[PDB]
Amino acid sequence: DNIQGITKPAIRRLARRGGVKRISGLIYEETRGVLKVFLENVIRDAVTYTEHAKRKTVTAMDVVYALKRQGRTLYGFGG
Amino acid sequence: VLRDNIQGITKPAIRRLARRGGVKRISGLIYEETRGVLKVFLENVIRDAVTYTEHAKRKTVTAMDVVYALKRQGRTLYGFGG
Amino acid sequence: PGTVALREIRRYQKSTELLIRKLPFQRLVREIAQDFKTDLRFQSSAVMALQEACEAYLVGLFEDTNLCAIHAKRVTIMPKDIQLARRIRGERA
Amino acid sequence: KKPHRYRPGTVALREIRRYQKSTELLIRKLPFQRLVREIAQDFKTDLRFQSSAVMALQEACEAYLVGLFEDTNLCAIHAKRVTIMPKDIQLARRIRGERA
Amino acid sequence: RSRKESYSIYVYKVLKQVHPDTGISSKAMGIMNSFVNDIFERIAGEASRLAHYNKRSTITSREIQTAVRLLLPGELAKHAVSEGTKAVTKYTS
Amino acid sequence: KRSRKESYSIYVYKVLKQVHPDTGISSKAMGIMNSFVNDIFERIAGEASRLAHYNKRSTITSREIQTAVRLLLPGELAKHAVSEGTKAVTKYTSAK
Amino acid sequence: GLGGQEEEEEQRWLDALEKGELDDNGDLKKEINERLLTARQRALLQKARS
Amino acid sequence: GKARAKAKTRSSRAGLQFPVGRVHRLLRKGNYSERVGAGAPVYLAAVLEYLTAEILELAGNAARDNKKTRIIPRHLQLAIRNDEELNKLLGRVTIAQGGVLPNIQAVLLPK
Amino acid sequence: KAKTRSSRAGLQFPVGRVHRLLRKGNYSERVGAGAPVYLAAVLEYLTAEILELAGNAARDNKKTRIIPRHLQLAIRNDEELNKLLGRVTIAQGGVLPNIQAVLLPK
DNA sequence: TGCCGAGGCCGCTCAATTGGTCGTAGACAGCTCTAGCACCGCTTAAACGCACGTACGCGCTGTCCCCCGCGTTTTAACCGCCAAGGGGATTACTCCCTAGTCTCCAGGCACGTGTCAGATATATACATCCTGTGCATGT
DNA sequence: ACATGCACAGGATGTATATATCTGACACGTGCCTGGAGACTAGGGAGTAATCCCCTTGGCGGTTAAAACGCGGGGGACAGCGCGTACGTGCGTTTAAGCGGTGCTAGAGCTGTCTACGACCAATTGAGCGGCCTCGGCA
Repeated sequence: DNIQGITKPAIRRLARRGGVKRISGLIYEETRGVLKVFLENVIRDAVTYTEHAKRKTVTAMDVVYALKRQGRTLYGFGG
Repeated sequence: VLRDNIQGITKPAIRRLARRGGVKRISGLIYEETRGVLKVFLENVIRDAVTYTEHAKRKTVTAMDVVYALKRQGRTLYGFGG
Repeated sequence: PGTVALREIRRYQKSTELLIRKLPFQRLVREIAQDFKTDLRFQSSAVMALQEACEAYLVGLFEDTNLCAIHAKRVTIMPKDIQLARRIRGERA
Repeated sequence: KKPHRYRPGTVALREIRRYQKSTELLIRKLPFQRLVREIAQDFKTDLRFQSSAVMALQEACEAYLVGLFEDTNLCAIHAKRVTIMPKDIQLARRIRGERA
Repeated sequence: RSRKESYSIYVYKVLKQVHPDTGISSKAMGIMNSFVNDIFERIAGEASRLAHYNKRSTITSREIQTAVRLLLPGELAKHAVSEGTKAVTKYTS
Repeated sequence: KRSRKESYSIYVYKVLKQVHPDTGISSKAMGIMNSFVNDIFERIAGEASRLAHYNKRSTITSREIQTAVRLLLPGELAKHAVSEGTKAVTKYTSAK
Repeated sequence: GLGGQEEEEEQRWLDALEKGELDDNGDLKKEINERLLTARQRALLQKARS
Repeated sequence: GKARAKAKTRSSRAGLQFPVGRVHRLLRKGNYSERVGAGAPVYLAAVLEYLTAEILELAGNAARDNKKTRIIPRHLQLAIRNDEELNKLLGRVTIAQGGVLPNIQAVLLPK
Repeated sequence: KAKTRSSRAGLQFPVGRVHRLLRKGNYSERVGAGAPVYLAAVLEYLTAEILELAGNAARDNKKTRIIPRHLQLAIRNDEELNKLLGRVTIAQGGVLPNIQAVLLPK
């Protein structure tokens, strides 16, 4: 059991930053699935870069490259 | 010569496109916005396509000059080569 | 009423032809291009390639427009839907 | 002062302004770290993580979730609701081409 | 005079390898000669960026294996890697 | 001893000191700037490389980066960027 | 204390929320100063003015 | 000196049908890197060959089940949009004259 | 005595570094002498531009130092920058203060 | 207290969509190349990537304390269902036009070709710049 | 009290200069194919209309979320261990460059067959009246 560490109020906060006024109670356990598949897709690619690089620590570059590949770039971790 | 030729994208043709897309009923406001959306799409593709032709120092737009614009706009098009 | 619309959908999904008339579309491509530069020539293939991209883009938009309408419980598409399907896909704002 | 709880569903807007103004990361770090480690072991056991890389995954996730909710908001408001539901996320995640 | 340099005959030979009865319309040939070329640009571009992301002057079987492992979807990845490793094994003897 | 890293840091800092002389920038914001410069650079050079091949030309050229920066950048940002490129090359080809 | 200066913007933003006078983003309406514009923004806005 | 009669193509040495030589020539001439190791074009040719086998196996089965005997863009579009794997490899492409995968949204159906 | 191609071109950006990277990144087998100058000018222009917006955003928010919020505010306010950066996310950047109009009280 | 209607059910009649048969010419194979130009074998060459190390940095693995997450009940705002109105989208119809076929024109242009010159990559030594660092200092 | 800014040293990088050689700007011939317009055709579209039915709306009732309450657990907070990761080296296998030989991939040709393309037929399937009985109210 680990995904339930994405707490009920954590989803409410993300939704609140996202501008949504009112949240149905079904949202939490569905959204945990969406965050899960998003993390799983970026980790598959990031671990693939790190495996290719022979190292066995996932670097910031391994995840930045995976995110750049998926067209969801981030700036701040040394792009 | 030139004109506002956009009204040549005729109402039945938009209904055909929409019918291939499977929408059952079309509200009559759709047509004049659809022409806007299509014109904006052609503007954005042709803007790039013409600049590839400018860069090649040509005056003739080949099928490659459009396929390359479509590639970089994330709407790749198989069936015209390259 | 309402039955023959579904028969049109079956027909226009079975067949693969161009739905926009060649001459109007060819004139439109020129009448747009002729303010980036004057007197372009378009190779006869290139106008087809623009049309294949256009009809596929429009069909690919009406597809998600349909999903917007059915999500709003009505069946008829409206400008409200096309604005959403663009606004959520990313072409505007 | 005067409104406080006025029209319940309005401390809601006070939370929108708080979490939209500020730049905390809204998921607890240790729970999120346990999530990425206990995901990643399904594909390669005995991985290490750079201590910033897990935060880079977090900031990508919170950006992705925020964007998803903003797109969900549009789907609800379009469907004449101020309340979001799973069916809104199904629309949004379909139209961006991610799910079907 | 001029040359086009096309994949056309290889995909024809591969079609006849899997469906000995079947043919290709030159429009579908144009699709294939686009598709295999687009996949080639993706995989070469990905292997290149991955080699630059390791500051290596070469690209080799392991870089391009990795590019395929990223870029293809689910079961197509492990099947393609099986065919690539069969081929490199049977070539290097 | 581990080798030096590479970044645009002093140049972006110097650029700040010719547009808001009064103002500083956080190392977090420098991390974003140093990422943004590398990303825009990799887009322009990476897309220019395709123009070179589309034309079967061997040289990456000022004549043609000018195309890439009107493809990548939208609208007036493109026109003003092309202006600055034009002015820069005009100084450089005068100075040699 | 000085934290009342940070709270006062939100106090005004709440009074404006009771009134509903907020902009198309739900913010307090705030004035343009054209000295804050870049030459490119000045060009775009001068084109929007024609 | 002297050389072997029909000194064999890299494809035929690999047992592949895709042109390993042309792939190697393209990988250098496209300037993807300054050096391109001898295995890379073999491996890449095998992958392009395998994807080509996969997509044509589906397209021919679709064309046969559509009662035709020649592939046309329609049959490729029907293969690509039926297969959940190729559809997510090919989410960002239009097949010229391919048409669309025939569907009615379930709520539109009568009764 | 040397003089930098940067100062010769009237730029702060490192023209030599740009020329080095345009070779070392494999973008083509040959790089013309004008190409790094022109590219460095565009990088310089965009870097000055994005900072000029961010500096004004920071100064309006009463702060003596630019931090990622002022960059996210800059990038998302001007629609040409937003149209350029539609596929990026800013470290600890937050988002524009948008409330959708229907959610407000009447 | 003898009847016939309302209601259900059966049979043949009948008009729409569907799968199938025919023939002609568009466009595929199947050429023979022929022909030329890639691709390959045989070389010799430089350098890049590999394999072996070890030192030092960055990540695992354990410690305290207040805030946030949880579970609680209350209640009200909202969604979902619904009835009813009436605006507008469909469906059918007629006539006009302009989209398509096609033909032939003639010019504008892409392209191939050959020349040749100035542009750039190569290498080298010199020198100045940018990075890492100590510590002053300002938010 | 930390996160940023400035001065000091140095090593790796940029520039000046020399130097060779081949990219591509250039001029022209060149034949292709595009833009053009004429003439013609009928399938398709614009405007008219009935009339249907959907969407929009006002309104009610049920239930699910916001909300404030109080409780306690678990996230954020710093030590000690050690396994890694980056340099740094020295080595060997790798790949390029090089150029003649000839295998094969192409364009164009001829030439052909045959797929499949429209157009035309022959079903099966749908929904529908003409005939018979009783259940049910009744003179």
